Amino acid sequence: SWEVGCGAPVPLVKCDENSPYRTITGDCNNRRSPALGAANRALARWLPAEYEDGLALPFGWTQRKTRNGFRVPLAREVSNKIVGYLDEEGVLDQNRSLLFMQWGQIVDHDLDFAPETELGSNEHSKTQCEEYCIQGDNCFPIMFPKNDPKLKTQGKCMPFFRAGFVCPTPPYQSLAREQINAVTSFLDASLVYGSEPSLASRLRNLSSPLGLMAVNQEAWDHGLAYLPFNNKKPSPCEFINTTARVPCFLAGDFRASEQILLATAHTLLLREHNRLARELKKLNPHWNGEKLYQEARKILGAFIQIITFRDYLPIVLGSEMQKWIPPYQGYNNSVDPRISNVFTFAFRFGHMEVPSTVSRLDENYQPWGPEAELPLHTLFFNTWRIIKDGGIDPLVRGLLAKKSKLMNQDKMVTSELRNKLFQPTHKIHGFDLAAINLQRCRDHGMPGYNSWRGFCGLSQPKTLKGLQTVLKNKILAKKLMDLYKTPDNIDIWIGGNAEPMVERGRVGPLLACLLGRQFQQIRDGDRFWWENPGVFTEKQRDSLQKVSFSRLICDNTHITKVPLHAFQANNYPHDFVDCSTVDKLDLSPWASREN
Ligand code: HEM
Ligand SMILES: *[C@@H]1O[C@H](CO)[C@@H](O[C@@H]2O[C@H](CO)[C@@H](O[C@@H]3O[C@H](CO)[C@@H](O)[C@H](O)[C@@H]3O)[C@H](O)[C@H]2NC(C)=O)[C@H](O)[C@H]1NC(C)=O
Ligand SMILES: *[C@@H]1O[C@H](CO)[C@@H](O[C@@H]2O[C@H](CO)[C@@H](O[C@H]3O[C@H](CO)[C@@H](O)[C@H](O)[C@@H]3O)[C@H](O)[C@H]2NC(C)=O)[C@H](O)[C@H]1NC(C)=O
Ligand SMILES: *[C@@H]1O[C@H](CO)[C@@H](O[C@@H]2O[C@H](CO)[C@@H](O[C@H]3O[C@H](CO)[C@@H](O)[C@H](O)[C@@H]3O)[C@H](O)[C@H]2NC(C)=O)[C@H](O)[C@H]1NC(C)=O
Ligand SMILES: *[C@@H]1O[C@H](CO)[C@@H](O[C@H]2O[C@H](CO)[C@@H](O)[C@H](O)[C@H]2NC(C)=O)[C@H](O)[C@H]1NC(C)=O
Ligand SMILES: [Ca+2]
Repeated sequence: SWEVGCGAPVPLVKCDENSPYRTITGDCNNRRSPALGAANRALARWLPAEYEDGLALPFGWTQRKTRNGFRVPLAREVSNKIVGYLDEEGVLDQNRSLLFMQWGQIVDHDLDFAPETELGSNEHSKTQCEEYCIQGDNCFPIMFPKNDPKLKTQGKCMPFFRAGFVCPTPPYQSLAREQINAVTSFLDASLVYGSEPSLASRLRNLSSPLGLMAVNQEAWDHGLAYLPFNNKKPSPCEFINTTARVPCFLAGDFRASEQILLATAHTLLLREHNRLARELKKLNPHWNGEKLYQEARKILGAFIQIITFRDYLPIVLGSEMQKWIPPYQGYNNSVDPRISNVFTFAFRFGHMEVPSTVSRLDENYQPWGPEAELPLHTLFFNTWRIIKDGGIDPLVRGLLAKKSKLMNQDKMVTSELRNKLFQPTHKIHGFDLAAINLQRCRDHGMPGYNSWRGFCGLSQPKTLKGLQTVLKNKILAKKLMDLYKTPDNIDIWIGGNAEPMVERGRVGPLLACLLGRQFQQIRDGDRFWWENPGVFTEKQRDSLQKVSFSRLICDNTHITKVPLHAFQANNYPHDFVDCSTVDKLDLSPWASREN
């Protein structure tokens, strides 16, 4: 007897239904189906979940339970044998700036977050999990395979805690397990403003009727603002350097300080808000704080949607853009906003675009200081390098002048992420993002590689030879078969990323399809999509079609030399122009007048 729906977390909201602005939680976007796309609800399922016991257990959880007749290789084993590489020479992307990779994480953070199980309120089950590699309940450690170097130095496994699921955080069983999406599915700047009420209201500066976002009161960037500091027992950022004592930042999204270039882009967007809110007071001295806040917030979301859809997607996707994301024909309330569960893994193609180093550049876009270039892995949860070493201006230049890493079937994920990842409660710079991606692929009950090739109307290889043909790599196909034994068993993250990139894109056909369908949905299914008639006026959409990431930098930094097209590889000074040459955002259409 099928069910209409599940009822634990949700004190329900009324909906204004006259309302102009999006809610903070995403609720009320779809009038006939309120909760669609709202934070803290189940990630949507495009295909039924596939677990080892049909309900919630991990393929690979029980030694004896095979997937289609074969054991399901250890995540860290797939990582070692396939994902890793030694030589960082030549892996750079000749036609994608480092911003390409960065916007990707930004957009991704705007769309989805599946935390680990809230059941962690003064327990040792985390330390027991950590210490003796005892699998049980939500502790699902990543076991090291034999001959794994980390055995000589780290122990027998790597922490890992299953994702939050719906209708509790403790006991459940009776139907298939569904993981939670803690942020709104809409492209709406929830990473800047937040997805709950605590949080939004508290990022805000309410002492002054100007609708500013609260800023750091304890540090300045040559007169420019920094996000406020955070508040936890264990701040990660402090932990990585106990002498410096610099806290992580407080943003609408939780992960803001995971890495220094992500905190940088966050710092960037928070300035755009206050800049808009300030130019909005100058233009409208009567508008109160909430009106300034909400209309700045409106505009910021529109900027994110445009840079993403106009500049970003066309070059992830390439020749498949026009197959999945056609010209926008208007708000369609029949579409499902919801970020699917598989998309949260598909969008992880970004992990293969992160290079091994990050640079600080000075005004002439030459090395800044004596330790200009830094090992990626020393910048996890690193805020001190920003506050007490130059601000964001040198880092933003590197985002423009340096390049992204290029996905390469023989060099997938840099060791800075594959062996040196820092996670916020554990002590070492010794984790593996690729192994975690795979373990999480199964924690979430993802169907295999062929289930998705089928979903996308693509062939489903059954033999080495077939897979060779699809991967266009004999040796990669070989290692996969040796590891998984049937194309059927290949985890979607790695199978999806094993495919050669499409014409003029950076993902293969399978991911082009998975990503292409989702972005089409979050656009068409948004009542507040910026280009939907009503949302913005006649002259309002005209001023907005002029925004660019180059202008965002120009207005929120003291940089004055930027590329016109920030996402392609840009070389200084030839590919760089002066800020005066770049179109500004004309706020004149926001003018309401009265008597
Ligand atoms: C450090 C990390 C990064 C940079 C140095 C980084 C970068 C990205 C980019 C460039 C992405 C897409 C364009 C992207 C996507 C998603 N990530 Fe990733 N990422 C770093 C680290 C992490 C870690 C840690 C996680 C959590 C892993 C887990 O399963 O526990 C992570 C996840 C994701 C993810 C799913 C988010 C969610 O929906 O839960 C992406 C879409 N990344 N990252
Ligand atoms: C919320 O908004 C208020 C008002 O904008 C913020 O206070 C204002 O902050 C500015 C810059 O931080 C201050 O300007 C200058 O202060 C320095 C040193 O304190 C001084 O040398 C100058 O005289 C100059 O005024 C200013 O004091 C202050 N303005 C007012 C009217 O109070 C406040 O910081 C914001 N709160 C948060 C949490 O962001
Ligand atoms: C480096 O990458 C550049 C971006 O991927 C690429 O330039 C792009 O060329 C394509 C091919 O005509 C154009 O495609 C876009 O055309 C217009 C946009 O002007 C849109 O209406 C279409 O939907 C489509 O997205 C672009 O004009 C152009 N990209 C940009 C941002 O201008 C270069 O060819 C690459 N450089 C090298 C040396 O290979
Ligand atoms: C933890 O953070 C420390 C900062 O709180 C950092 O120490 C600082 O490192 C800088 C280099 O970035 C040193 O400054 C350099 O340049 C200045 C120029 O004025 C010179 O005075 C110095 O001789 C030096 O060449 C600072 O000396 C130093 N500051 C302090 C208070 O020690 C640590 O390196 C960080 N440790 C880790 C593990 O990240
Ligand atoms: C709004 O969105 C829906 C998607 O849910 C679109 O739907 C359709 O396209 C076909 C028209 O050629 C219809 O025959 C199908 O019923 C439908 N397909 C799917 C997957 O829904 C369509 O653009 C809009 N729907 C309506 C009713 O206008
Ligand atoms: Ca969102």
